[PDB]
Amino acid sequence: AIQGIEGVISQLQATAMAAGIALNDVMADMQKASVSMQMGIQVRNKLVAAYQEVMSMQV
Amino acid sequence: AIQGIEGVISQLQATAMAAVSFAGQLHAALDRISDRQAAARVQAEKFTLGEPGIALNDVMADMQKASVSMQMGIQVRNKLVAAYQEVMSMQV
Amino acid sequence: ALLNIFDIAGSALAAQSKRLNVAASNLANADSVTGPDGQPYRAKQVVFQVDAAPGQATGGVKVASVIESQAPEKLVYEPGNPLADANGYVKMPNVDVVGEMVNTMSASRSYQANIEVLNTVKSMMLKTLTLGQ
Amino acid sequence: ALLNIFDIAGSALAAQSKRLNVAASNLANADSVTGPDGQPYRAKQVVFQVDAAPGQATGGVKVASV
Amino acid sequence: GGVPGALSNQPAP
Amino acid sequence: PGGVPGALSNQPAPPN
Amino acid sequence: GVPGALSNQPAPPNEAPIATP
Amino acid sequence: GVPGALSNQPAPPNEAPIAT
Amino acid sequence: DRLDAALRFQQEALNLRAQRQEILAANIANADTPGYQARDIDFASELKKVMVGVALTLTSSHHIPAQAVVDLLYRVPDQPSLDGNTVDMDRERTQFADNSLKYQMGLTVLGSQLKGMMNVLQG
Amino acid sequence: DRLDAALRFQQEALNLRAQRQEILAANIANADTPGYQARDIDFASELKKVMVRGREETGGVALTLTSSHHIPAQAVSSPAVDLLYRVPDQPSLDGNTVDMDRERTQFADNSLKYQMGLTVLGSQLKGMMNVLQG
Repeated sequence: AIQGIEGVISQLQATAMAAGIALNDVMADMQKASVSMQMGIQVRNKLVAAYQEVMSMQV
Repeated sequence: AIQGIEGVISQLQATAMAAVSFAGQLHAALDRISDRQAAARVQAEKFTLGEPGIALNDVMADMQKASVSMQMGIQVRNKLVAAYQEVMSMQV
Repeated sequence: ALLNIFDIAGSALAAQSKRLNVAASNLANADSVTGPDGQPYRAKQVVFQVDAAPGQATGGVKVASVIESQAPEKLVYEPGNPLADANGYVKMPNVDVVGEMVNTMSASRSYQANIEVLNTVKSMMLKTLTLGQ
Repeated sequence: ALLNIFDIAGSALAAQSKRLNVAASNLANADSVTGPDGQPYRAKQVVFQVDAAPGQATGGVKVASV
Repeated sequence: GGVPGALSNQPAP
Repeated sequence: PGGVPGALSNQPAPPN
Repeated sequence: GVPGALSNQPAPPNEAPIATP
Repeated sequence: GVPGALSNQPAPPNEAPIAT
Repeated sequence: DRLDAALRFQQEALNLRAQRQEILAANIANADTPGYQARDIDFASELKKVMVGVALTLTSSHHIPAQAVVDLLYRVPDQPSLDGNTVDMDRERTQFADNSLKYQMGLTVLGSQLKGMMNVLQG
Repeated sequence: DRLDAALRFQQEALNLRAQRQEILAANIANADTPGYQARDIDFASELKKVMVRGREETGGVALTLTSSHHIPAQAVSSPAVDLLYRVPDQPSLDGNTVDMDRERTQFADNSLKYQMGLTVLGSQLKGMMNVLQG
């Protein structure tokens, strides 16, 4: 993109300043997605529990 | 329906003016697996029939492939159900 | 990419079955004198090629064509048989019986090896399907 | 019906059995003077043809006639 | 193709 | 280039 | 027709006379 | 080369002539 | 039942193979009987016929339910024997071995179908 | 990213095991073909190569399918692995170097190593579901 090339030159300025599919793949990505979804569910559950504990307060 | 064809022409007019999904993918996978299994079964029945040209090697290999595909479908269903149960267990 | 082993070993099984069939056909007609056209039976043999389309590294095996074996026709002096030559030289097939028996044994052994390959591959596919569970 | 190898080898067995039967019948009638009608016994021969069911590819052995 | 396999049903139908 | 498997290609062939 | 086929008719009896009748 | 090892160059076509 | 319709073909093929196996073994056993004709069945036609009934009605408990209760083709003789026996050893030995092989194949296919239907359910 | 990177070594080793077994099965299939040099790959060097630079294919191009009625078709495709020749043991008149003892030993060894890779990857994935599960 024109804006994409703008971003590339921006990252170059930043550097300046700083100075078919098989079962093997199907199953592995399937498991990885299951793991990531479980992680997201657990993190959200922790956040929701913390929020409800905060809001169940008594001021 | 007459009103149904009216709706079809209306959607065609909509396309004129203006100028696949997960369930669809699962349906496609189920159809593919069932079609493979039916093809293997039909070839096996043809061999059992005595019709010429059908080799036992191909029958047995196709049955093997159909079994593997069925097992793949079973595993996908198992996981999918597990993920759905995990999502529905989330406390809101 | 363990699924391609199915195609490779199935092609190998089919090719070895064809080779065994051709060898048995040659052996069963070692004593023949006549064909359907009156021609003497000519010993036939399959041709094995790598079943690889242009650009494919390694594949299974495929039977290109069936060719008449190159060997002198066995001449028999029987100028009393209704089928004969100008000088009574009956032409009999050039089948080498020892070669055909060894070919049959070799085809059977290669066939069984390919069956073992297919069996262990299917076992591995099932175990892969039981990856995380 | 039969598998191709079964048919080929069984046809070979039957053809060899027919040839052996012809040889045995000839060896039995080596000294026969007359038949049942008054004509001499004539030595029989068996002719092997290739039963090429497909076009020129393979086939077992058949016996057209004695 | 031209040659049927050994494990195939009799070509003769 | 493959060739005939077994007996034919494992017996000493003619020179030419 | 071919030896070893299937037919719905029993084969005729196998008689072998010694003299011409 | 050691038999059973791996080499990047193919083996030459072998022949068994009857008369030299 | 839908379960019967899926397994009908293989069960009928297996039963027909067993019946033809019995017929071939009867041909082998009666090889020496003078005047015995070698009989056989055409597997494909009989399989069509079996693949292609009315249980009597039971009004009460005492009423008794309805009580339940192939065509053989002669083999074409190859060699003429003197005792009238048309059984040929080689032909029927090959047919016997082939029928045994096909019975094993039918058992394998039926077992595979049942095992697939089972692993669909196990969980 | 982190989970993808942590499970990438064993996944790539298992894929390379699959490709090596495909090659060995091809060698076993062509064991009686006259004039076939046995092929095999150096597992360690190719594994490190796939590790540093991602997996690539010779061609693997295919007809594009913009519409829902276009007929799908793909041309030949194969990995970017170096297919090396195995040194023959003893000569043969037909001219193939597929020695069956070597083929079956490598087949069994690759089989066990693929099962080992499956075991390690499954253990790691359970070792992670154990943490996440609650």
